[PDB]
Amino acid sequence: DPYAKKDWYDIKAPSVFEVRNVGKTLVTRTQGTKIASEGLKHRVFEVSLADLQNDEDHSFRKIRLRAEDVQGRNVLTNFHGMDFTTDKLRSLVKKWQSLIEAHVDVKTTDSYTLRMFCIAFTKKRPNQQKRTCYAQSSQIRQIRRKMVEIMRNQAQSCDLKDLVLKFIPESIGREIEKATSSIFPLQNVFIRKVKILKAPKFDLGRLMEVHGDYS
Amino acid sequence: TFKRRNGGRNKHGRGHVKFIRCSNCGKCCPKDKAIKRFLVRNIVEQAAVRDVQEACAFELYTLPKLYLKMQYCVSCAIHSKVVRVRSRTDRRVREPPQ
Amino acid sequence: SINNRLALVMKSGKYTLGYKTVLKTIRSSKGKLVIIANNCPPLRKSEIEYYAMLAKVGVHHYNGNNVDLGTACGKYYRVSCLSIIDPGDSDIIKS
Amino acid sequence: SVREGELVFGVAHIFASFNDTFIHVTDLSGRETMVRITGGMKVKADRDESSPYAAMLAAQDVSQRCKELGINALHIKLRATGGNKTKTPGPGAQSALRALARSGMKIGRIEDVTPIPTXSTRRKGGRRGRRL
Amino acid sequence: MRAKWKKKRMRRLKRKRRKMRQRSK
Amino acid sequence: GRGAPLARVTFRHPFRYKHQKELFVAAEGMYTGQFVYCGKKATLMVGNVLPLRSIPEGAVVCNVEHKVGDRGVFARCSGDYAIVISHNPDNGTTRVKLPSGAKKIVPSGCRAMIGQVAGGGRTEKPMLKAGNAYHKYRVKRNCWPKVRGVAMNPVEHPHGGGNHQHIGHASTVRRDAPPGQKVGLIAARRTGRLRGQARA
Amino acid sequence: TKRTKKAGIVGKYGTRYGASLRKQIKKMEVSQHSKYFCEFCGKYAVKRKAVGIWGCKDCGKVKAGGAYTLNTASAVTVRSTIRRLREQTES
RNA sequence: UCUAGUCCGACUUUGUGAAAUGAC
RNA sequence: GUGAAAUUCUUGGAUUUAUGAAAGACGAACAACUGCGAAAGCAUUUGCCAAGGAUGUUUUCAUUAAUCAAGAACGAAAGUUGGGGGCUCGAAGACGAUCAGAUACCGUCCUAGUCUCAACCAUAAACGAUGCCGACCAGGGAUCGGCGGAUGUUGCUAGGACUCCGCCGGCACCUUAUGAGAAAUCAAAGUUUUUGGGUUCCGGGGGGAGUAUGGUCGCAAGGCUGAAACUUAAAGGAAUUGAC
Ligand SMILES: [K+]
Ligand SMILES: [K+]
Ligand SMILES: [K+]
Ligand SMILES: [K+]
Ligand SMILES: [K+]
Ligand SMILES: [K+]
Ligand SMILES: [Mg+2]
Ligand SMILES: [Mg+2]
Ligand SMILES: [Mg+2]
Ligand SMILES: [Mg+2]
Ligand SMILES: [Mg+2]
Ligand SMILES: [Mg+2]
Ligand SMILES: [Mg+2]
Ligand SMILES: [Mg+2]
Ligand SMILES: [Mg+2]
Ligand SMILES: [Mg+2]
Ligand SMILES: [Mg+2]
Ligand SMILES: [Mg+2]
Ligand SMILES: [Mg+2]
Ligand SMILES: [Mg+2]
Ligand SMILES: [Mg+2]
Ligand SMILES: [Mg+2]
Ligand SMILES: [Mg+2]
Ligand SMILES: [Mg+2]
Ligand SMILES: [Mg+2]
Ligand SMILES: [Mg+2]
Ligand SMILES: [Mg+2]
Ligand SMILES: [Zn+2]
Ligand SMILES: [Zn+2]
Repeated sequence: DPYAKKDWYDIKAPSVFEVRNVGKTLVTRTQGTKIASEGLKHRVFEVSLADLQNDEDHSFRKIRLRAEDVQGRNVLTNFHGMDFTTDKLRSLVKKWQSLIEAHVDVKTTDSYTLRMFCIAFTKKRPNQQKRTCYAQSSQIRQIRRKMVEIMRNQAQSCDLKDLVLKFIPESIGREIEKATSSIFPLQNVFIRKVKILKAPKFDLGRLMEVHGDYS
Repeated sequence: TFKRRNGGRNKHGRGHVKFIRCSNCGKCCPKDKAIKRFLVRNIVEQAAVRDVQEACAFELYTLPKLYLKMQYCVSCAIHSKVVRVRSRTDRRVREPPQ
Repeated sequence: SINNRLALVMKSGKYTLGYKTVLKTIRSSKGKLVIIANNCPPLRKSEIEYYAMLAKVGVHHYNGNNVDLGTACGKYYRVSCLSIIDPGDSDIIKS
Repeated sequence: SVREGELVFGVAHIFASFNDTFIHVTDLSGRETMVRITGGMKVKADRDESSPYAAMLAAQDVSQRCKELGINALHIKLRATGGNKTKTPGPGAQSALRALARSGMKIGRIEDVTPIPTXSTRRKGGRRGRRL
Repeated sequence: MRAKWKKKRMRRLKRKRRKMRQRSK
Repeated sequence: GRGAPLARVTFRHPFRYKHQKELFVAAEGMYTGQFVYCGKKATLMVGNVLPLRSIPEGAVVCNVEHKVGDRGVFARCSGDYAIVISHNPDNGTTRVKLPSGAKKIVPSGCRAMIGQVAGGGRTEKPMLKAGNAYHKYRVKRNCWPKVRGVAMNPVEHPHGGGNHQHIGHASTVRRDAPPGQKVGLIAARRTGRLRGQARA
Repeated sequence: TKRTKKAGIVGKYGTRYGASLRKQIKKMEVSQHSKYFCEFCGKYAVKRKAVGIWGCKDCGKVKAGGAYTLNTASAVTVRSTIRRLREQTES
């Protein structure tokens, strides 16, 4: 009975990703004191990057999408952070190696305040004989310092749309690995998580920039 | 009578080690003394892999694994048969079994 | 800090400790560097700087109150400001 | 408004404790419950609420209700009690997941979402633990 | 008797003597 | 009669050729000869008076206005202060925590002095003497000493009378009791030693 | 010589008011009657005029402080808290 | 057997709109 | 929630799901027969402040040293006084079970406490049950810090990472008896009737007893110091065979 008065809506992803048919979501039909659009606004959808990018190699990454506007039957969402799956992180953390983590708060050109989390692990050499590949605490601090510096530069210059485009190929991770190789070889350098602390007030003009005419 | 050279734990050149809580009963035990086992297994049991795979909604998909690190106290490890009482000669063998 | 360099002057150079003598050295142009404590009276601090600017004498702000400055000079009394007449050993150069 | 062949993905939150089993189906946002059946609703004794048989019956009811709403695909988010308590899923996790696969529902991406503290608050029972 | 509890018993017994002796000073 | 010290401040009158004298509740750290800045654009420093709109969250303030322009009603006693909790730009209001621990909504235009009231820790020192209490209340009002009702006769107090000193009925009285009957614990939600979450 | 073993300044109360109250009041009795360092002139010449008011004998600076001490513990915390907030806003 | 006060409802002060819902 | 149950919560919407916020605590995985510290103890990032071992040294002083009555600093947890804080957990208390009884173990709620500041307390299986300094006396690999030498690779900026040889210092481990020991066992617990490098503390069958008393320290809780009368032929250590 209660489900007989619910209208299904389609979820649309930004133009950054390939597949825009994220899925479907329902909500109670519009009624006095309860507008349907209000109920759907700011709803957070968690969908794997593999579905958005149609690539199974990205199954380890999850994308947070929040609804911004409801144009007709389509719900327009936007990037709202990303994080690893539980299995992915647990697979990277192994004994007999050093774990290095870093975080930084940066502001993009679109007034978006982000908190990027980086992660890396020490890498053995092909001819290495000792079982461990630990790094000295001084080396860890040097590596962590370069992680923060690189993350600031990549985010302080580009906008949110361009910054997200760097996460899909993990361009930032490769740059961090290249820069820190002179200190200690690293493996599995990723941007583990991204948080949206403060977002600029809604602007329909900018929302439609990354969304096409779904009519 | 002293039963073990290590005193039943693994502590050298340090005074105090913070304890952990037994995964079974919650008993406090020093981390260096607790019996630790890292269990990695498929999130889907082998008896259900065939059914789940047939119902998969994707052409290709790898079932994620379940990583769980178990820390037991001495009493729970013995009772659960994680470890067994060994003869005086076999107590010194530190290499994991086959 | 400049305590190590200042200590050399106290045993090899020429100096005057106190507000009244510092003005005297600036008037006669015998002062080459003026050091002022951070808790010096604001009006007194401005007057000394104006005198030093008029006489083309460098002014350095000591990192501490009048108590610390006197101790660094090897003395048992507070010093709000002082003037260096003879650098002694590489005191005015690196300042 | 779904054409033949298209998959309408839902999210099934499976909470497999050692005292009861929950099979909660929601939307992708998790803010719209579709059906919620617990193992305690299918048995008479408190001891059988977490049994695999109870989990199987709950899964069958959930699968039937999902078809009525047009839901044919489910994302699996399994979890244990978590927190400072046991991290091991209960005995009803495997039975519930297998039952859904054998009811026409197409299983999507499976994930473990047990709440894992990065430290934690003190566990109950005292420093000597639960003594049996 | 466990030594810890025997120690506890003696400490209790010393309070009574301490209080029973200070009763007359 | 006031524990907190007071500060005399001189201002230049905005449009009259004369000095403007003021008397502020002294904030901890204030000193003679200090410059005090009041206004929307005054910097965040102890002693300055700013509107709540310009004070960031977590700041310690005192003498907070309840109504814009009422000149300060909140957190005026020695050692007391208010904490800015959050701002609401839509409603133009601010949340502050009062000394009693209550949260209140006030318009963002309300002014407040940065810092806490000076003279804190006064009540920690024991009086030790009736005379010290006498001198304290000699300059406040005629409220000391206090005679217990159970020591009076029935004619002048509900607790009076009886061959033993005792109340004889529940000391908790309802809110609507008329004057002369409303004595003791007025509208007490509970009684007894405050143990557990009650004393939070 | 040592006139009192432990009573110190609270010896003026004789045998009255109980030991705990005398011990409790000793802390504030000593602090409110002691000289404090003057940040302005650099002398130990700050004494309490009245509760919460502290004036320097030498330079004449009058400062609003604690009831029985020049600087209360919360006073230091407030200054650091205000300073931290100012830097963020003035960034 | 009553009463000041106090709490509570209606009318009055008391006008201008809108929406939802309901009645005639 | 439990072996099973019950106390307990619930259509006044419990449990469950998503988002957001506050509060207080904690700092998982990495994490090791690894590190630092006089010990207690120390594990999220970055900055500041002082301190420190080892290594390197063709620098300097030139016996300034070792161990220590008295006397001092620090000293887990619990506890004590007051203020703050009060999530979680939780003595006492209450209740639900179990039971012949159950003031317990299990379950539910919960006070002090658990966190912090100021001031005390000075005790732990505070254990390596092994005081500190010095010399000598087997072998072997691994590991941590520093340095020397050799060598050719790195999606790297001489150096780092890795490989090989060696030196000093550290936490340990493995084999072995030519040793020691009542043995367990120990590369020190060896160099001891073939007895002696230096120095401090400390023990003299088992109980009574860390009790009484006096002194001293502490707000208290107690700490430190510390007997006798009397009682007893064993108590105890290591190992062996049985029985359980
Ligand atoms: K062990
Ligand atoms: K009176
Ligand atoms: K009275
Ligand atoms: K009476
Ligand atoms: K001490
Ligand atoms: K070595
Ligand atoms: Mg290295
Ligand atoms: Mg034994
Ligand atoms: Mg060490
Ligand atoms: Mg210890
Ligand atoms: Mg058992
Ligand atoms: Mg009174
Ligand atoms: Mg009378
Ligand atoms: Mg009467
Ligand atoms: Mg003077
Ligand atoms: Mg950590
Ligand atoms: Mg380490
Ligand atoms: Mg001694
Ligand atoms: Mg302590
Ligand atoms: Mg002892
Ligand atoms: Mg000992
Ligand atoms: Mg010694
Ligand atoms: Mg020792
Ligand atoms: Mg090395
Ligand atoms: Mg051996
Ligand atoms: Mg001998
Ligand atoms: Mg004896
Ligand atoms: Zn256990
Ligand atoms: Zn002064």
